[PDB]
Amino acid sequence: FPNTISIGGLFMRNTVQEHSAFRFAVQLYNTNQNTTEKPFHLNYHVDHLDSSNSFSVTNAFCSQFSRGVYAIFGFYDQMSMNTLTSFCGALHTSFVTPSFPTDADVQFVIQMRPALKGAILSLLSYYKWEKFVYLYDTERGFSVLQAIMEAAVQNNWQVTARSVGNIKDVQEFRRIIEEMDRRQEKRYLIDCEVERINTILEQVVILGKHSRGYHYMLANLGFTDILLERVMHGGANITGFQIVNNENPMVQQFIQRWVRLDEREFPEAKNAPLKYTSALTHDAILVIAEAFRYLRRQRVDVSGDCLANPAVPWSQGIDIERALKMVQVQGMTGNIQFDTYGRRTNYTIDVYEMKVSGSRKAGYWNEYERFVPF
Amino acid sequence: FPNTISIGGLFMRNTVQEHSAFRFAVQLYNTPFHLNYHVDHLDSSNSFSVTNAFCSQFSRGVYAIFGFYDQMSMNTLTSFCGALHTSFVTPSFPTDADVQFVIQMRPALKGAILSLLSYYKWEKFVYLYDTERGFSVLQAIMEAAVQNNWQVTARSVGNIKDVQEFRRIIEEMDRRQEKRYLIDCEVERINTILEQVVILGKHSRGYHYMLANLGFTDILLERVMHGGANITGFQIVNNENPMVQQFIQRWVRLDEREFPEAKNAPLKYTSALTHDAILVIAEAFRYLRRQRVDVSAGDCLAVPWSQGIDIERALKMVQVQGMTGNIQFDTYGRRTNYTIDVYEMKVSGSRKAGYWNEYERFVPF
Ligand SMILES: *[C@@H]1O[C@H](CO)[C@@H](O)[C@H](O)[C@H]1NC(C)=O
Ligand SMILES: *[C@@H]1O[C@H](CO)[C@@H](O)[C@H](O)[C@H]1NC(C)=O
Ligand SMILES: *[C@@H]1O[C@H](CO)[C@@H](O)[C@H](O)[C@H]1NC(C)=O
Repeated sequence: FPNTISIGGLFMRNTVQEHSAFRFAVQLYNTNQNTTEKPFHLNYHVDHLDSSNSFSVTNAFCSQFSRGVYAIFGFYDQMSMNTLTSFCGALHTSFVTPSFPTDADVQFVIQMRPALKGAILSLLSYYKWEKFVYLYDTERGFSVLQAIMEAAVQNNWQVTARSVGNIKDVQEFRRIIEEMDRRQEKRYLIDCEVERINTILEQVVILGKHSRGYHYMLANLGFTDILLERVMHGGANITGFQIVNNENPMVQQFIQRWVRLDEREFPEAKNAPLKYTSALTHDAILVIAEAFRYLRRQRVDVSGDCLANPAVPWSQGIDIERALKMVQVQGMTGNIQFDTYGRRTNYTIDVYEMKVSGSRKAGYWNEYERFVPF
Repeated sequence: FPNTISIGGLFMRNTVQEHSAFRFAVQLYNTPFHLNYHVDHLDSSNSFSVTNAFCSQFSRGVYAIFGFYDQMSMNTLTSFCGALHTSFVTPSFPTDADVQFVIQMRPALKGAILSLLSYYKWEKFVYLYDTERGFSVLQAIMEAAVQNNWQVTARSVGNIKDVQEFRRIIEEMDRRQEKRYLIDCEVERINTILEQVVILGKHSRGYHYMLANLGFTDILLERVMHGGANITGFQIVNNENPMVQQFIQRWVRLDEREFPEAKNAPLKYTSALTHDAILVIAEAFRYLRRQRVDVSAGDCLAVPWSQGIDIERALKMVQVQGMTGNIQFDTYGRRTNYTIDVYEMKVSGSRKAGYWNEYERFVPF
């Protein structure tokens, strides 16, 4: 078994804090000092990529693959996801990612980020929403959208659904709200990127009269980076979701070390709160470390060109993929386990409610117990 | 400008007749550039064989790919075309979301369905659906039910695997006094439902079935029609169109060994769209030649990229009259300015009850 295990890191725009977390988590692994916990050294090579440019993506990918990385940690968005996941699959290279989990059932992709679909439906059922607005963009896939629409027609809900991902003129957000008023809409499910939730909540405020008696369910694990203070001061109900428990001892010990870090070597550590994707980035290193300690323990002998059409041995990379998907470890995002398609399984999503009465953790959700209120 | 234009053909399960229509439409065009193609068959049950199919076609160096997707292979196939700038031309269901580099031969059906629910003043009905043609119709029904305060009882039936279970759903709907059905399912599944409607008895007279599927001519609705039920269907092929008759006349005369499904089954509308795709392709490449764009190979992961923009634009710019009527596309590759014919079959008889287009909406005769 090699002394050093090298991995790739594919980063994009606006993954600066995650890149620092990736660097800090790898460092933490390397320091120590425990023979059993650190039986090899973890190296990496990092490329930045412009997802808007396909050659930029395949280029970054081939660079890594052709250095002989044992795995690639990385990000994708809607433009690059298919290229990136399809090539990892064709080349049998394990891709570990905090990005939105793929709609398709795919191989060689370890998805650090848990599905939100189950938790949202359980909560809609809990609140008994049978009439509501659903504002959505498509940056995290079509899985929530399709489940909502099917639930709506099957359950006789009245869902007014509006796509808002292509909106650039913030005025348009205003008009849509006014249009929702004509249907006496008080309840909004917002399935959008954080940045876009922020823009919508700013318009609700600028517009006025859309806080008291309103309820906004924010379908995004990035709950902590959402700016909702002004909406909350107006009387609104807000529901959100998180997978990082600030009371968790592991989250705590990570945070204490993390906020001391220098802003030049680790940008975004001191000037912004820890994004949940930075926690998922940390936990990815735990998963990788654990997978590879396992392979080492089994005396596995870990074994081309960046080309699709020419072949690829069937059993290649299978050993690593399995080792990654069989891990059960406790991280900053709780219990971490994967199913055969690399999806988080047996995970917990914490549910938060903000009301004029105050702000609190209102329960938790898991696949077996569904929503448990507290 | 090359004399020979090469295209790929990506064929699936249950596209035999379309494959024969493809080969024949190309032959007709060839018998001034010449059309070559290479076929790959595809299994969509893996996100893997899909990537493999597209990559093989891509490495041959084709100028466009004619082919099919299903709900499973759709995102991966169309995404590859968009990323590698290779135009995909297809009779498959039009994509729910706006995509680039996908020319969709098949027009949206939702406008026509809504226009007709209004014409009939349906306010309470059953909505049976599978998701094999996307969510576009389902979403438009959801929206319209809210907008007009409809009382829609909706059941998903795509996953039903025992035909007996369809009788059970129909009975439940009887307890709700349902007489009006909107069926948004594959043709095969529609045939199964109508067979269960018949077997059940007493569900013809008094009932009205609106069949949301452009494969109207493949629906077996004779027994149901003899019982007194109302049926409404939709088509995009006019069998009285000279061009359709001329194609058919030569097509039924092909030997069954080389052209399977021409003699033992009526032309599917998807086979007509397949013929129309060759029309669109031939016209697009006449444009590019006229523009003096030169179109004269590597691996998926390695200029024919730079030309893709122009090919895609030529395709989407064409206007041609085909077996499916006027053919034009918008910036997202969706049919535009198309006509849908509406057929109703009553106890009084069967007839084209009018046509629907985006501007006039439904125009009864
Ligand atoms: C907001 O929460 C309150 C407190 O439970 C609830 O009773 C009310 O119905 C909610 N508002 C809306 C619009 O649902
Ligand atoms: C899920 O995780 C819990 C807590 O980590 C663990 O004890 C249990 O083994 C897991 N359950 C299943 C069903 O895998
Ligand atoms: C069927 O057809 C006639 C129109 O000729 C119509 O009035 C009747 O209401 C329709 N039947 C049903 C069940 O809706």
